[PDB]
Amino acid sequence: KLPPGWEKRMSRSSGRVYYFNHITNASQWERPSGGQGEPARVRCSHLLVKHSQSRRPSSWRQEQITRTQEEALELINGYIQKIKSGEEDFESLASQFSDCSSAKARGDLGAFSRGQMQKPFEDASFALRTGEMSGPVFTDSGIHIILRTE
Repeated sequence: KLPPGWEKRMSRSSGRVYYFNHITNASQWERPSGGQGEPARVRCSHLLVKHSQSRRPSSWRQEQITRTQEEALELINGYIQKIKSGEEDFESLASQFSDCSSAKARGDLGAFSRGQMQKPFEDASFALRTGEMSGPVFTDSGIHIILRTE
């Protein structure tokens, strides 16, 4: 019925229905749809929040990342909320706050194929449709939000 990764769910806090993608971790109120497989290549932008357990706990933003994984997740969740509200833009936030050097390109990683990025990042990227944003994506590098642009 629904596209790859998507399932209908209900919140435990409130008895309210939503849709959740267990590959991208995206959540949304809208039904995600009203032999195709996945694309062979995608182009994505991303915002990385590193933490003390990142493979390399440093970035252009601070030579020493000291925040906990839980604190990085709180930041990621806050950025997602600001983007969904319309108060901030994805690329703008990536340029200012991403811990990946890709911030210099406003978060653009360019086009890539499978086998080239860290596995959870790749899985989420190839499960997004064009224009869609992931939820928090956990990798050895830290926690990402991903926006598929092509």
